Amino acid sequence: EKFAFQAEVNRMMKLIINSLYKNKEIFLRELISNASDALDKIRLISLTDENALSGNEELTVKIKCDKEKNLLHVTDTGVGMTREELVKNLGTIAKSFLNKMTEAQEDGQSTSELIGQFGVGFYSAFLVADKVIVTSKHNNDTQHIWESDSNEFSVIADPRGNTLGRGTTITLVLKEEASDYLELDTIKNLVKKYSQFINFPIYVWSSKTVWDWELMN
Ligand SMILES: CN(C)c1ncnc2nc[nH]c12
Repeated sequence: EKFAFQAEVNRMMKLIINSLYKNKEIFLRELISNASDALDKIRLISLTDENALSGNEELTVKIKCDKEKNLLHVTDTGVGMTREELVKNLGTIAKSFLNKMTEAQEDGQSTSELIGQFGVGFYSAFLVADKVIVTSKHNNDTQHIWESDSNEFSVIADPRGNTLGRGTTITLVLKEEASDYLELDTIKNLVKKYSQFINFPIYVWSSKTVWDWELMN
């Protein structure tokens, strides 16, 4: 159940952290960017599979804050990940760079748009999270759970059964010095800055006292 990151992924994580060390808020931009790519992925698949959305009819990205439990949730109803995809897509490299990141970093150029361009921004979550939990269900597999603290990662079958229907949930156990992102006004502002150009609706579980979703894009 326990795996070690591929060495190249260990290096990529450090390069992404050092590049976005001064602008940690970018992690939420990438999580949104990733959630869109997953939704964009299942929508293309729906053009060829009439039952690709049977597990879940909505195509949304929903965000929840839990100040009491110190958690931040980013859920998308996209294509999702199988057990094998949780291990390979997150633990190794398998798409399409390291010299370019080093060259831009060594020659002192900016790389924020470079990480979001290749879609490796998932690891920027470790800028604000002590642990990253990924719950995902793919139409061709059962719902699994992926956990990591940047030192290793594990995958287990979700004992709660099929809860998501289809999609992924990125759960971040925010650090002690990242509780600023537990407040609502800061999250809603950050979400709106990065979710305008996403072709899918973005909801945030806010309060007013009753609670409900709030559209941001
Ligand atoms: C992390 N990664 C590459 C992902 N793969 C598939 N669906 C996702 N939804 C959010 N991130 C996702």
